Amino acid sequence: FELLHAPATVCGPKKSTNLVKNKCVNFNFNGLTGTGVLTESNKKFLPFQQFGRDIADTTDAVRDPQTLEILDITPCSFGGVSVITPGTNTSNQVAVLYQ
Amino acid sequence: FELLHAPATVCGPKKSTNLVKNKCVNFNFNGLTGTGVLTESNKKFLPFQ
Amino acid sequence: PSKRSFIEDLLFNKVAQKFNGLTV
Amino acid sequence: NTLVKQLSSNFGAISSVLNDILSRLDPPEAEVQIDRLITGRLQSLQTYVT
Amino acid sequence: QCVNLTTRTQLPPAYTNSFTRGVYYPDKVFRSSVLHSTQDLFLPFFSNVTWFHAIHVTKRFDNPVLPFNDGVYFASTEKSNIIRGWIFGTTLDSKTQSLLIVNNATNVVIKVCEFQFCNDPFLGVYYHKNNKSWMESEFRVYSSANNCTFEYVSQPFLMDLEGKQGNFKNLREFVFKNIDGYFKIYSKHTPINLVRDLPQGFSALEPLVDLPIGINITRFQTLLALHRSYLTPGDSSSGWTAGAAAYYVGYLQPRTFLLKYNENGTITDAVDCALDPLSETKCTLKSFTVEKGIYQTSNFRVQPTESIVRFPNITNLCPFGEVFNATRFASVYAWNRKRISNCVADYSVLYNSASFSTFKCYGVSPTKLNDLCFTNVYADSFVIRGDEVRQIAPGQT
Repeated sequence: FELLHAPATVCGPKKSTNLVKNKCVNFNFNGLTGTGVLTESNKKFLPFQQFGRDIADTTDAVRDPQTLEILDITPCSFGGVSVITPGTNTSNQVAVLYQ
Repeated sequence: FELLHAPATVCGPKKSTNLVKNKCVNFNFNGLTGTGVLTESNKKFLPFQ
Repeated sequence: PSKRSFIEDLLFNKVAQKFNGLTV
Repeated sequence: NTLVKQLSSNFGAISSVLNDILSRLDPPEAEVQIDRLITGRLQSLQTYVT
Repeated sequence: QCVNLTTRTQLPPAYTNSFTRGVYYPDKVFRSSVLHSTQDLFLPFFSNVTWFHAIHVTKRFDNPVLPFNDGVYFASTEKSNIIRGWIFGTTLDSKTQSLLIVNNATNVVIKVCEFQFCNDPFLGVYYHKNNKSWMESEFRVYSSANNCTFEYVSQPFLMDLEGKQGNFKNLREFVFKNIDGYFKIYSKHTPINLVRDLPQGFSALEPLVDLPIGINITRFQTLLALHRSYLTPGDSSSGWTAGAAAYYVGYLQPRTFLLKYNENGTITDAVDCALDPLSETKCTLKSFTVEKGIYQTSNFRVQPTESIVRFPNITNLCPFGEVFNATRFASVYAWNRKRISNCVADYSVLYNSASFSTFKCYGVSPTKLNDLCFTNVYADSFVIRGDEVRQIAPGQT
């Protein structure tokens, strides 16, 4: 058997759940997993296609095998943690800065 | 003679040697293989280390 | 709108990645 | 764009996404492929910083 | 089961706060005038632990069986020698090797046998009038012991066992851990002088003795003592005094503290590394005095919560009658290829039909077949000789 070469039609003993949006939860479409926020996308695909890449050769949007809609994938891993302190001699207070 | 999962505490006495100083020879203390000079020292460490 | 001259404004017109670890 | 092309490569394996290799190979057996991906990316980081 | 006490007024425990305690030596390396940071299970500062009391002067005597996790910090504010010993084990029913570390008034006997503990083990002494000796009278700890694995007898001594009520005197701090079976013991005694709560400052836990015991400690229980004077009748109804001591039960968590080494080689200060934004900078830069500027720490990540799976409507089962264990398959040269699709497949329903002697999956883990989605399943069945099965492999000839 092959892996990630054709739309799902066999699979196994795995029941399907519901669809949640605006959340950075895990997803699985035709065996391909990942992590990202499922939002709306104005771009449309093709009837004889399924997956979709981009300039960075990454999975940005995958067609749902039930609703047949377009949902863009946006990972929430975007940001940093910083802290600015005036020194331990002046005062013992800091300020958390978000990147 | 049995060997189970319990920590074995019955081994064998290890044969000890002498003590040579002022020479760049090899030593082995507590499984630490090293080669150096065992010169005297005046500072002390900790009794549990 | 900006505090620049006409020469500085003329040369100004001529002159997804962070998800992979390429922050700017 | 050079570092972007390196992430999609296999570096002697069969896939590039870490969530795809672990889903098909167990960690006790996939250790021969994850080490090649980490080492194959450290060469691009040392070349980019140079 | 046994003979316990009657008319017991149980009170709900209260919550307290730590004051930078539970800092021991992570390794046995002597360091001086040099900072070192390692990863080890310590006690988080400014944490919330359960505070137990034993006030009587009322009618309170609580000693539950709390589970023993990875490292348990025990701090008791003993003022008149109330807490005697401790017990360790899993079920405590004369079935497994339990750890018995009791500190009696005679010898510190530590035995690892199969004792039969009651529902509430304790120690009972009787204080006479003509003599001032705190001899042991009622001994209600265990019933009997059969098989043992470790024995230890301490030196003969005479325990003081005071009975002054008011302020605290000594402060015993023990760190009970169990790393790979090795039961580490860290004892540290320090005299205090206050009413209650917990003193501030910083202490150093010194090791005592390591006992390599191959058991599995799951739960523990702290034992107490009862002081019976000559005015009490001596029965188990109301003639008992548990004192007014207290003990703290804290669990160690895997943290990271910055140990400080002075010219003597002892730990005198601890700096956090993953708690406060100010303490994190001092541990990252390895400097107690941070200059006025901007610095960076770790990154920002959001862990997921749910996991949804979207698969097409496949409400069919693959027939395993003609594919596996049929009536007659093909040969090795004229093998037949069968297409299996549009049906749910599974290998966990194949062990009941026929016991497979060789189930090896090449290029994929056998335990990950029920976590992916099969694509184009081709059935290649052929019957060969047992001496030719080893040649069938992706790489042999």
